[PDB]
Amino acid sequence: KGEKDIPGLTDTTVPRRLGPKRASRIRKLFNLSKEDDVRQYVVRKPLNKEGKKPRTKA
RNA sequence: UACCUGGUUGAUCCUGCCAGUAGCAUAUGCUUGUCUCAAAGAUUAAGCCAUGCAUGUCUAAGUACGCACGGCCGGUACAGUG
Repeated sequence: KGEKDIPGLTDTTVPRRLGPKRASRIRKLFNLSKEDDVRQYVVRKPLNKEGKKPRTKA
């Protein structure tokens, strides 16, 4: 990147969906030791659609 | 059912072939009411091919973060069907 902002590209940011799934890749992104529960730090997709209940998928 | 019969001469006896006769298989003609099985683009061109179909596959048990549905309970790693 230079110094300006191109309006079609740079100013937005994407939610990079689908976090890590293998239990070693969780600890590489969150820096857990052995005694930390990996399932404490799992990413949950904030799922939402009209006409339906708010659901959360992991 | 281990079979013969007409044809050479004025007449005869033979050699001998032609012709008939009976199946069986391919075609074909004329005809064809019922009923049971049944072959069927081999022969000529292993010639040429429109179109469509003829090879796919998930259990409890390889991989599910598709809400595509719905379901507890909403900090519940993953309910489930898929």
